[PDB]
Amino acid sequence: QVQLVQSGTEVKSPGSSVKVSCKASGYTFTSYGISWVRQAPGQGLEWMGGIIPIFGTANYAQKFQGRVTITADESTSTAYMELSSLRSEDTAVYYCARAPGYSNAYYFDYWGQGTLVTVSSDIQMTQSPSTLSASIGDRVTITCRASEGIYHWLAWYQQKPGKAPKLLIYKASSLASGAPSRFSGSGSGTDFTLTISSLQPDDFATYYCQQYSNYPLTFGGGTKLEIK
Repeated sequence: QVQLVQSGTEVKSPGSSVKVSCKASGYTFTSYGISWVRQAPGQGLEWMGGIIPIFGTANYAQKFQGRVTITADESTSTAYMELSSLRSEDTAVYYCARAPGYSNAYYFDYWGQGTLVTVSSDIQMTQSPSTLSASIGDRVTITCRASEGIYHWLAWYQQKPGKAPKLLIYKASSLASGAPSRFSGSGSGTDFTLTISSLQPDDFATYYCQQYSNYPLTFGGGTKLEIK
């Protein structure tokens, strides 16, 4: 009964600013963090930053050069993301997500529905294959490779078209609450794999890996799993 309800679509002109809200319910707000991740074709999933409200500590991706401000109101269980001097390339779907930890360097167990915002050195994560066709009942294995050692600080997500990502695996091999047991994660260091035993019809989706070893938090390009 954890919910993250985001505000509506934002239609913007370049140079302007946008403030997005994320209303949380069903849990103790101060016990967790709220992060922001945007998604657009071409850049894929990109981390903006996060806030740990109880500590009032915020971390942002350096790329944004201070243009992003993340705040939180514990009185109303609401987090905000403000993005200044808007560019054409900031056009994306912006998600808020719960970081079930005490740090902004984490994985996200619950995601909001997303907010469309229209305008007008790091650890590289490489996923393979990019697309995969398979049949119901098959064993499928997906790879993720980090440009440097990340120990076991890797998470896997499932994303259905136009929906919020869903956490499947964290700590490289731990199964997320409510994720099907046919999903398993393996790896340590630089090479990781997600395996689905007995592919079900509900498993056709896009799969992403994410490191949370250090900042900036980075994601793979995704593996689209298709039928036949």
